[PDB]
Amino acid sequence: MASSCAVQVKLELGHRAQVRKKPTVEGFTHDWMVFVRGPEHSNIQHFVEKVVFHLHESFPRPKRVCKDPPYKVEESGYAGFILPIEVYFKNKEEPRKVRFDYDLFLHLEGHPPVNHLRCEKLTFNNPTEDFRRKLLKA
Amino acid sequence: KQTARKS
Repeated sequence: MASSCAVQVKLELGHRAQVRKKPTVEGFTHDWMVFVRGPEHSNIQHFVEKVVFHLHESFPRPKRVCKDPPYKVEESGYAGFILPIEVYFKNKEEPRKVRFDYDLFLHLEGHPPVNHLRCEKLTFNNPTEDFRRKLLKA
Repeated sequence: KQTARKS
């Protein structure tokens, strides 16, 4: 068994944030949406088991789990923060997941809405045959 | 340019 294989997959992390025309009752000034997807509408569900968005502790039920696409959370709030995101893999071994500290930042009223894109590359060296075929469908 | 932040 001489052959070996390295598989790369591209992920897109990003978010939009816009000032609400009318703030909410709680004083939330912004609507925002954060996401994890594949580039060019590719289908990362082939190898992604779930995506967990860990919202700031001020949010109710802050651990937001997306078992199915789209991997995204839509919320309202008043301030930006660091949002840890875990991508779990359809994997039986290491790595079972990868983590990113996503900067969910907001722009003040009077500036254009936020439309932010963060590309990440993932490398799997010699994945299992099953995982390899899942990765390569994406 | 950013809003305030929480931590």
